[PDB]
Amino acid sequence: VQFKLVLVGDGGTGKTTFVKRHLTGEFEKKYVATLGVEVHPLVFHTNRGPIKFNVWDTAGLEKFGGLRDGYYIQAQCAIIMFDVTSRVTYKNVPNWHRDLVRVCENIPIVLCGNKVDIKDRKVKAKSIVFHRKKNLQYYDISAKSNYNFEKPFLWLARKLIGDPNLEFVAM
Amino acid sequence: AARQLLDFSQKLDINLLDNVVNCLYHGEGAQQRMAQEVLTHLKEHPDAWTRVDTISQNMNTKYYGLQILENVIKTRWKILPRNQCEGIKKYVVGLIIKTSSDPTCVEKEKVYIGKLNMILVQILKQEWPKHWPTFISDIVGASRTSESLCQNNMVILKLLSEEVFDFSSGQITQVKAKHLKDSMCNEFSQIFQLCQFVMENSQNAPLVHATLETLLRFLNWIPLGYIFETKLISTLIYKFLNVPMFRNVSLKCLTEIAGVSVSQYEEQFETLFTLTMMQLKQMLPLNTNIRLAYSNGKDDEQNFIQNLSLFLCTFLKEHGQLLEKRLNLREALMEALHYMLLVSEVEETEIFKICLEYWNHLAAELYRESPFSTSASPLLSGSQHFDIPPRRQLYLTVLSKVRLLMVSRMAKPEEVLVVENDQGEVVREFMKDTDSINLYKNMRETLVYLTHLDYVDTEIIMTKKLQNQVNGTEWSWKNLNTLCWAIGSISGAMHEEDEKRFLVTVIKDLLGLCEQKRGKDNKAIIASNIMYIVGQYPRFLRAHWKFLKTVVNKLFEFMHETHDGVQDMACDTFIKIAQKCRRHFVQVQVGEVMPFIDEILNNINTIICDLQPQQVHTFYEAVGYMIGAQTDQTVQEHLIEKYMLLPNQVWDSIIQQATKNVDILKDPETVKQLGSILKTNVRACKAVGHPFVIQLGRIYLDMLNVYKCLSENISAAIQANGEMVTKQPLIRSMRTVKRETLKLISGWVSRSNDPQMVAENFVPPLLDAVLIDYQRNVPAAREPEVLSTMAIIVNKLGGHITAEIPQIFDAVFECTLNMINKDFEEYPEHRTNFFLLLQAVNSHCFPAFLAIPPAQFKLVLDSIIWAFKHTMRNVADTGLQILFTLLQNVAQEEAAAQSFYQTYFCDILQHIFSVVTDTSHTAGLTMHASILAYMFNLVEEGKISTPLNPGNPVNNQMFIQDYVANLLKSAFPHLQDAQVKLFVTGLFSLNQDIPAFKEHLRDFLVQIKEFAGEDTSDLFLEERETALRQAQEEKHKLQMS
Amino acid sequence: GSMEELSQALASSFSVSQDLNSTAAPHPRLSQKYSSLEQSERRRRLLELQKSKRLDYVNHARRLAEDDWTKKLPKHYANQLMLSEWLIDVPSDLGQEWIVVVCPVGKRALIVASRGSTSAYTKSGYCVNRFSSLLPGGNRAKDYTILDCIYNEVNQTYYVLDVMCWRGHPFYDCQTDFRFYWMHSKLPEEEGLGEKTKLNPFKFVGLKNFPCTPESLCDVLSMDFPFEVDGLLFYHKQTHYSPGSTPLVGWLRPYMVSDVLGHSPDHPGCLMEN
Ligand SMILES: Nc1nc2c(ncn2[C@@H]2O[C@H](COP(=O)(O)OP(=O)(O)OP(=O)(O)O)[C@@H](O)[C@H]2O)c(=O)[nH]1
Ligand SMILES: [Mg+2]
Ligand code: NA
Repeated sequence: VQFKLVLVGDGGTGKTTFVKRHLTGEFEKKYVATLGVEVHPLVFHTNRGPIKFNVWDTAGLEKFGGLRDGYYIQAQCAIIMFDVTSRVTYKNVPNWHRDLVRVCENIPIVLCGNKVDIKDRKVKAKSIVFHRKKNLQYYDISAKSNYNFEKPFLWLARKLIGDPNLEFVAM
Repeated sequence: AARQLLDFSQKLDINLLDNVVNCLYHGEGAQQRMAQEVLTHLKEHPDAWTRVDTISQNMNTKYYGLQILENVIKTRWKILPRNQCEGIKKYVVGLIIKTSSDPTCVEKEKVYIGKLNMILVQILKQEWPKHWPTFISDIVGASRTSESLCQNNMVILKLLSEEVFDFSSGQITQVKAKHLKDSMCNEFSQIFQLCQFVMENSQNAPLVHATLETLLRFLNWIPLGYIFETKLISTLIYKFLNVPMFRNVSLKCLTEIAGVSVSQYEEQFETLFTLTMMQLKQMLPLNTNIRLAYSNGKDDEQNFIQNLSLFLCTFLKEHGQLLEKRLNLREALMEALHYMLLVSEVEETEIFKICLEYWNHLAAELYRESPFSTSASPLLSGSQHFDIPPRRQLYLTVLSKVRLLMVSRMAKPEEVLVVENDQGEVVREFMKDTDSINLYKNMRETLVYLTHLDYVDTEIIMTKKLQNQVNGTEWSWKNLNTLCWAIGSISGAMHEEDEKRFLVTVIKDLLGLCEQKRGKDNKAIIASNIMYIVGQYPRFLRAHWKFLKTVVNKLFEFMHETHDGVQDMACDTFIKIAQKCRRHFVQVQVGEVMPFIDEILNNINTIICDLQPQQVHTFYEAVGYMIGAQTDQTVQEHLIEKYMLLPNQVWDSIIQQATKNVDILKDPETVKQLGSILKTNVRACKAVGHPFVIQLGRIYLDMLNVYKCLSENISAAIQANGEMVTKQPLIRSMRTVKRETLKLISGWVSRSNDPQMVAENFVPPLLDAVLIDYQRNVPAAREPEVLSTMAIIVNKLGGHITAEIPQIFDAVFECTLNMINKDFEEYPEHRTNFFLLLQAVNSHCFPAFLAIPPAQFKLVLDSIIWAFKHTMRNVADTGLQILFTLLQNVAQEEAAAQSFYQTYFCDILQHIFSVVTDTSHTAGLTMHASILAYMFNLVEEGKISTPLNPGNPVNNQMFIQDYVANLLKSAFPHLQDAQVKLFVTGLFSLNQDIPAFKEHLRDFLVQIKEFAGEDTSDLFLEERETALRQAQEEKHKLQMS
Repeated sequence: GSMEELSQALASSFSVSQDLNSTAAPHPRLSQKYSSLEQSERRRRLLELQKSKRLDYVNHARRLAEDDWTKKLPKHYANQLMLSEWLIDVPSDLGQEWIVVVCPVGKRALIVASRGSTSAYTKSGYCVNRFSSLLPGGNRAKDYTILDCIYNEVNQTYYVLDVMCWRGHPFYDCQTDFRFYWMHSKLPEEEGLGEKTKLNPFKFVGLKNFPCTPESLCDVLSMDFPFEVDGLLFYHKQTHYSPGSTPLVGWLRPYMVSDVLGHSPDHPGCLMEN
């Protein structure tokens, strides 16, 4: 039960920081731009057994895109990420969604607003609506404070299998 | 041997085919594949044909090849030989033909086909009208011959529509888009017919859905005649809405049409609504439990439900009053509102937020019509009273069901999270603006409107639900919580007198229920809720001292309650109450001889006994809101002495021991204590305000002595054994004393009100103990919070600390700068913080810069440039503001201004352009254009002198206009002179219309990615030139007098 | 009216734990109700008559020691301490059948030394500190120790008030005079339990108990204590150790005993370099 999960979004959105926390539990404070893509297996233990996400953490910066949409090929789900401290990143979402689905017809896609821990929220929850019409799931997350940390994965896991009652149990 | 790179070894395609397979399946060596394939793209593509022309992991490779080709078309197209364009042009169309003309194309993933299509769209984008005149006629024709060809074409036309309308901005210059825009409009009729023909004579379900899906993208822009003047709305509702496999796309279309403004098409909209409802009443019986249907639904009926919720909400939003004003439509309105109510019971957050958006809208609308309750129960004098506003009448009974909805599903008012910080500390973090908290605000607001329109209905609904808890056994914690959250949400929506009667009823029976239910689990839940409720009604408490006192004493009792959560509840409520009722604790109340605060301060220990450290801090903060309400300075000062007597006792004990032996300041337990003492002081400080000076002035100097003792410890430890020493208790705990010392400091100054006093007494000691300590720590030991602390004190003291800016900058400037100038990645918190301080200096202490040596000033400006070149979005824009504020500041210093323009103006320009044209900085566009606009506008009159050294010929404007063109020239040689000259000229014309300036910068970033050549001349360098002068005419019309 | 009734209902009929004469609230003499009571002599006799020993304090001391889990005994670290009630109905046989323990201002805690380390927990089972101690089982799987202490901040000293488990043997089933006796003979000769060291950062010191005779009470009330005095606890000599509140121990504040029967600002304290 392995699943390919591409992680896209603007630069500095916290994609790599997010993935890092799930694997090591450490919080990286620095922003070292991702170069093309880097594949990270993530394992979760669920009521029904272990689930493994091969997270293709892709680059959000234009200069380091790499194979771009080429990475999406054969993806089975995805997380579109933006930073609620930066209005620009949300506005680019439709571009990230476009690229992804033109490659991936029907896959579960979660939309995540990262950094909700920063008191100076610029992308108000009221403005976050793009996911409605694309039939996508949305979650506020913080990699720093671990707020709604697993929500994207639990949802994706529930959709990829066929079990709404499925739950992460942790060992 | 993977040292193999692609050049002209006249190489094979099986090898490439092999790496491509690894790129998608292996581990480390799979990073080399990527490395290899992305690395290969340097030279060029003499292989595109080779690969695509020769094949699992063939498509993957042809895809890659298609990728190589797309770069070519989007960047080289214009300078590619005409015969090569045609060749590729025909090669692509051929590739499409055969690939789609294969029934096994269904597994040769759309990935390949779609990509192929996007490639044609790329070509179309570069020459659709000019050198492809027949294209649109042709494809419609082809579509009428082959169903298969029609299928794929509907796909192509949808991609075109997206690139030309939905996504043109950013990827296309404004004038190119405009031309492609009204080009596709000019011959759209032709394809609307193809669509209509397909729709009506249809039989190919795949083709129909595609045409349907291509239709969804046209609705974004196609003239509204095509929409409201055709059989379209009808074909949708009658033909495709009632069939399962078209049910979704169909509704989504209706929703887009529904989103338009009713003005010119009252008829149609009404009809759209009428038909939809009928077709809907058959698809979903008005008795079906949607919540259940959804819950046990699949991936197709769930999206239908949601979509249904989007259609209903959008239509009622835009055309709502149109359904009201007509009497023949009021039935279907009640049916639609009923659907809203069923769908609103779906237990799925995103669907609920959609419905909630409408309910909030209706309520807000009816509240704007009239925010009052109707007359008493009987209509005096017989006749049915006229109180009821016209619109509200139609909703009476739905409003009631909505109230019931708000009460029944009320969201959690508070988002608390357990969070471990940058240390082994695990406190409770309260979120501020989460989607969850927003749901709550919005439900509250909905309920709050509806309570203004009929509070009696709100109180009857809330009362019934309460009784169903007490006896009606609708009992449960989830439900009692939800009832009490609702009950607490409407605080202040009733008149104080109704509020009283209502609250006496709500809590008399929660109290009664509490005694009824057995088990601490139940009593703890019930108890917490009464406390939450009381906490939400200060006005009540405020008017009834005997009850207030009883609640507080009762809260003190529960601070000894062991049952999980209660103590947190008790303290949380206590702080709400101490804030909101602060005066009632400091003034003698009726039936009392002494201020209640007194009784509290004589028992602090007996009360906090059992509380954990964090709760103790909250408790101290609580009492501080009280103490800060006692405005008689003599009494207040005595209050503050007693209040801090416990912490002071420990602190004094520790200070005595450190006098004889600085080693205890190294004792784990004592530094543990020191941090908790300081955390107490910060709370106290935050609560009391300026008057706290009494206490901090008492510990100030010793606190700094210990601060610097701890700072030297940490540094020596790091110097001895490297940063690693940092991941361990004692050091981490020493960081904490330091961090809390700086928070206490900035925390108090922030709130002080005697600047000269702060500058003369509290600032100087900082220099030695804090800033020179920072300078003397080894880099990995320097507390970044020192910089933000200083930033805060500068934002607050302004001119009063201007004189000390030099000493300060001497401590931390160059040393900090050296930690962050070798790269953009290391020491993140210093980068952020160093620039917050520079902003505060620039902002509130600008004369300091006119005080320091030109070489010093230069270093300042270079740091600013350094900041705005940063990749971390925060730093860069902090750098753009500072530069904006600094330029504005300079304009105030006439003397130095001219010397600043002579020395720096052009330079600053180069640095900004280097960032504009850098695709890693588009997040700073607004400020880039904002800064350039201003500087060019400044060229008009601002610079009094000569920059080039010959005044006449090189008039400042000419000089820059030339300096900048030449700048863009050598930097981007591929641009033809006309592009450049048009762009630099517009910098001056649009220099007063920033949003235009923006788009104009955006235009340039598109062009520089694309080698136009010297031949191509489709830049419309005349049509833009009029828009520039049109923006130039407005200039004087913008700013004359 | 309805406000006064409300106020009297909130004060007198609102409790999660519902026990009598709780020290969580002020002395019932200052509260002109329902979870208070002037009777204690009777409930005391019953509870002593009740000490027929049917709970397995062997298995419970073990669970605390090894964190292995689940009237009925408390599971986990909350509610492990035996809690006094206010001393209201004074024992007619006080002077011969009870002792008084002078108590320090500090935090009450359950101490569990097990498997190489020591933990302190509040009544609410909140871990306030994990550390090394010279308690058997504290460090350097059969020897675990469980104490009832008051942690005093200024002296960094856990003042031990009672023992429930020593060197792996539970003491719940013992009378308090014995418990108190065992405590003051065993603590004094554990290497340096009363001393501050890297292996024993926190000092443990047993509190003294004294007779409740009329003359004695006057003297301890005139003694000097190494700490700030919080109150006096009165233990019935014969009571087992039973977590939860009980009338078999009573609480008084010191003042209660005599009633019932007896040129600008600041300068440094550390004068280091400015
Ligand atoms: N405050 C806060 N900062 C965060 C959070 N998540 C990430 N960051 C910061 O944002 C930056 C994110 O860095 P990355 O995750 O590497 O950026 P990215 O999304 O991978 O961007 P690219 O790799 O260039 O595509 C780091 O400096 C993090 O410290 C968060 O949840 N809260
Ligand atoms: Mg990344
Ligand atoms: Na008693």
